[PDB]
Amino acid sequence: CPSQCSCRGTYVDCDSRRLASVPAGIPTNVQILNLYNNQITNLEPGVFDRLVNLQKLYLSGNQLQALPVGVFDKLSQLTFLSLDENKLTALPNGVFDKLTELTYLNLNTNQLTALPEGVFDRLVHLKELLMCCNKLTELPRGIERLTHLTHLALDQNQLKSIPHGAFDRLSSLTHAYLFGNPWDCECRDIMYLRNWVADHTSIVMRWDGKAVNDPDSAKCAGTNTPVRAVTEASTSPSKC
Ligand SMILES: CC(=O)N[C@@H]1[C@@H](O)[C@H](O[C@@H]2O[C@H](CO)[C@H](O)[C@H](O)[C@H]2O[C@@H]2O[C@@H](C)[C@@H](O)[C@@H](O)[C@@H]2O)[C@@H](CO)O[C@H]1O
Repeated sequence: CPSQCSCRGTYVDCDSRRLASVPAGIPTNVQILNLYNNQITNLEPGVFDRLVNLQKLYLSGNQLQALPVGVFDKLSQLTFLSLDENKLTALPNGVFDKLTELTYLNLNTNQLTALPEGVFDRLVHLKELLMCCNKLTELPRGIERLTHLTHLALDQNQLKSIPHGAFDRLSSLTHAYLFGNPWDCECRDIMYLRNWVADHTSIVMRWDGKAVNDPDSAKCAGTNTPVRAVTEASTSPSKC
């Protein structure tokens, strides 16, 4: 066990300990590594490579701007990965490709403007995908294939519409967060999202410290009228 952390079995608790780097003594038997709420600013190239039994990795609440290429590649058992509340400005190509068992991925509250091509394509088992509070300007391509999703968080980005049909195979969704985006309701491309929200009112959620059902929380930029109240005649294909 690392000097400044506490280990109970295969649980290594390094949370809330003002760590400026990943600590040296992490046991090879670790299954849950909790590094939440520290001041870690980078990961060294092969830091997790020996931690082959990891199931859950909490990197929430740190100061990461980037990740080393291949940093998660040896974590073949990983099911849970949180990277929320860092300041990631990009992800390396293929960063999640080896994480075949992942069911939970949290990228909330970073500085992402775009994701690598096909970044989620290998994550066939994903049930929860959270990427609120970034600077995304379009829906990451490939999300439409993630048919086992129950939770999808896209709130508080810079999204203006959703590509036609993108949510149609996501038939297991129970929680979809869409608020806080500048939806472009003047453009006729908004109509798919309008129709989809209106057809799925019970799963669209806002966040009052917790999930709250509210289909009107997806709102039009400028007017702050509900997206589902948009009429086709109020839109034009020449305003896109
Ligand atoms: C690893 C983990 O559980 N992290 C939690 C975050 O995912 C939570 O963020 C909130 O997540 C929901 C979707 O599940 C939604 O995207 C919320 O908008 C999001 O909250 C945002 O981020 C928070 C830190 C606040 O800034 C909030 O005002 C934002 O709207 C947070 C919720 O506190 O808890 C983490 O533990």
